[PDB]
Amino acid sequence: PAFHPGELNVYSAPGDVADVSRALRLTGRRVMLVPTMGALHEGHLALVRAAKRVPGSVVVVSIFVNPYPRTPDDDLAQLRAEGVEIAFTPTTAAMYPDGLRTTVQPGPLAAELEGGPRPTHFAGVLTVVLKLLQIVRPDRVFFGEKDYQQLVLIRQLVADFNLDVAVVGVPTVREADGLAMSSRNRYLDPAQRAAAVALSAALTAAAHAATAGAQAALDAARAVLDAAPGVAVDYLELRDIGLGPMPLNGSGRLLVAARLGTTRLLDNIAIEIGTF
Amino acid sequence: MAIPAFHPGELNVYSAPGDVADVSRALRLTGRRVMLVPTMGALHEGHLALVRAAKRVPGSVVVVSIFVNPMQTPDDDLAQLRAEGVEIAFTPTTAAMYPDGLRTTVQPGPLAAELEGGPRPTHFAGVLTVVLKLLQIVRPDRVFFGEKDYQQLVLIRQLVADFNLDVAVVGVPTVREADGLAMSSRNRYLDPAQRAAAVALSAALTAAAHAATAGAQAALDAARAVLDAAPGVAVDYLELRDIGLGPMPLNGSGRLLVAARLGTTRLLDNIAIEIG
Ligand SMILES: COc1ccc2c(c1)cc(C(=O)NS(=O)(=O)c1ccc(C(F)(F)F)cc1)n2CC(=O)O
Ligand SMILES: COc1ccc2c(c1)cc(C(=O)NS(=O)(=O)c1ccc(C(F)(F)F)cc1)n2CC(=O)O
Ligand SMILES: COc1ccc2c(c1)cc(C(=O)NS(=O)(=O)c1ccc(C(F)(F)F)cc1)n2CC(=O)O
Repeated sequence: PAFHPGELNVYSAPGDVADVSRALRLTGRRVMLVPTMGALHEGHLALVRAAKRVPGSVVVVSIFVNPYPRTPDDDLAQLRAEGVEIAFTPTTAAMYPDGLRTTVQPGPLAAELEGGPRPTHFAGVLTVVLKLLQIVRPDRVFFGEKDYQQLVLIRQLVADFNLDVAVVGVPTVREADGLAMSSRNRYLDPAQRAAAVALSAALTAAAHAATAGAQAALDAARAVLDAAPGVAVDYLELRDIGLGPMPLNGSGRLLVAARLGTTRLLDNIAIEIGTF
Repeated sequence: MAIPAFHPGELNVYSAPGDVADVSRALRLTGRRVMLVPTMGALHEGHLALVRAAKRVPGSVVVVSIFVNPMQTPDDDLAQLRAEGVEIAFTPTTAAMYPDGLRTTVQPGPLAAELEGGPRPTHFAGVLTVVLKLLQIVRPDRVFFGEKDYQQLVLIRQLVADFNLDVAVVGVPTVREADGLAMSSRNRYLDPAQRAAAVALSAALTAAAHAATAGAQAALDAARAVLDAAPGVAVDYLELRDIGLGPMPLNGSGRLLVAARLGTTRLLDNIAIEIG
């Protein structure tokens, strides 16, 4: 396959990107992977920028939706402007020629929180991520921290399968009021958008409240969520940073998921208890 | 950062996954092609054939792993490897392989529920997980298995296809005793009557293969007849399938697989079949 350095090369076939990726690595370049479902926003640009600041790196951004917002004219233009040299955009047929066959079965974390009502959801995420990792074989792969449980499951996948890639979590880029960036924010009417600030407001309230201990942190977050119109909370949980089965100590992660109309929003934050 | 000690032309034993990973990387960067022979130790002639097939690749360095998977002849095994010119034995502990215990695993496609998956329903999940791990630690160019456990071999090829692994899977024809009995650690348990009756499995299969000019029913009936002539041979299945273990086509290449119990020992064998 042709590679044009300092231009955006778009590859469809896993074979093409795999050969280009390996050739590059051989000539000393480090391969950075940013896996996406497209519909790119500023948080993705932050993943790319962090990937680009890795010296001698070549950046690969993949755009692929398993089997939703699909806007690839926008997606590609942004990459060219950030100076990304590789977009990997495979077909479903190329990723899944045999359909669903060999799969990743996540540990029990995958049955908690987001996984509780969606029992195969993380199996599907870990299977596609493993496949992207094997196609591309990057040195480092980048994720936003907003989908924190998913990021922890990925660290599990990488440890548990001895995968030779460094996983980089990048702090969640926010709108000016604190709203975690998300593709799905577009689905909020003006009143829902106004109210949605409560998730991030609740979590920062909790993070400062936590000097007074874990119950006070939780109750602060809960009062903010309850003060907000049309916000229905699925969960609000405080956990170890690995998300269990450890009891929380002095440091943890506070996670929330809520529905505004039909739109589910997630957010999370670091929390120190007895602030520390 | 510093590569662990490796001495070309002799036997280098590592028990730490990170060490073998580092040696193997260092080796392929200097030209060598890395060949992986996974074993559970207690080496026999079947393993020495996997080994000889590996050594014959120009520029090969040979990694034999020795690992008994609880989820699935010592200084002696190592002596055998030395006498074969094997340069790397990988001998990890259970703790090294599973430092976080059992967590993320491989879930096999539906083939794992058939045939051997009938008696042992999660056996292949355990095999595919350890094989994925060994492949990721060693990162070989080629990996060598006997054709004796044929279903296991097909499932591994599904693993490799499905997860986009960049390794070649090499199946090496089954090594057999003088009378045709497929080498197996279990053979030494058979008393003389069982041992004499056991020849029926390979006898049935070769008869079928030669009968196949007369078609599929003729092949199967010949095999059955031969099995029916043996006392104490309790056949769990005798099945003709295509080379991928889906259903046998009209006419073309196939595989005939058999499994049976003699006293307390379970024996398997299989053979290439050509219809017509
Ligand atoms: C650095 O700041 C941010 C903030 C939010 C982010 C991101 C970065 C990245 C995402 C995100 O979800 N991207 S995405 O859905 O295309 C995505 C989804 C799933 C996976 C995974 F793990 F399966 F490969 C990767 C990217 N998201 C959240 C989102 O768009 O909902
Ligand atoms: C906890 O309650 C449930 C309900 C349904 C479940 C399960 C659990 C588990 C499965 C399941 O494992 N399905 S299956 O084909 O293994 C599977 C595995 C992986 C994927 C994925 F997401 F990778 F694509 C889909 C289905 N399934 C789907 C099934 O058994 O067909
Ligand atoms: C070239 O011909 C042969 C003939 C028989 C063989 C072999 C090769 C290899 C074996 C064998 O099982 N080796 S082993 O159990 O130590 C083994 C077990 C499991 C795996 C796997 F796939 F999990 F990686 C590999 C080797 N066996 C059968 C046995 O020893 O029971």
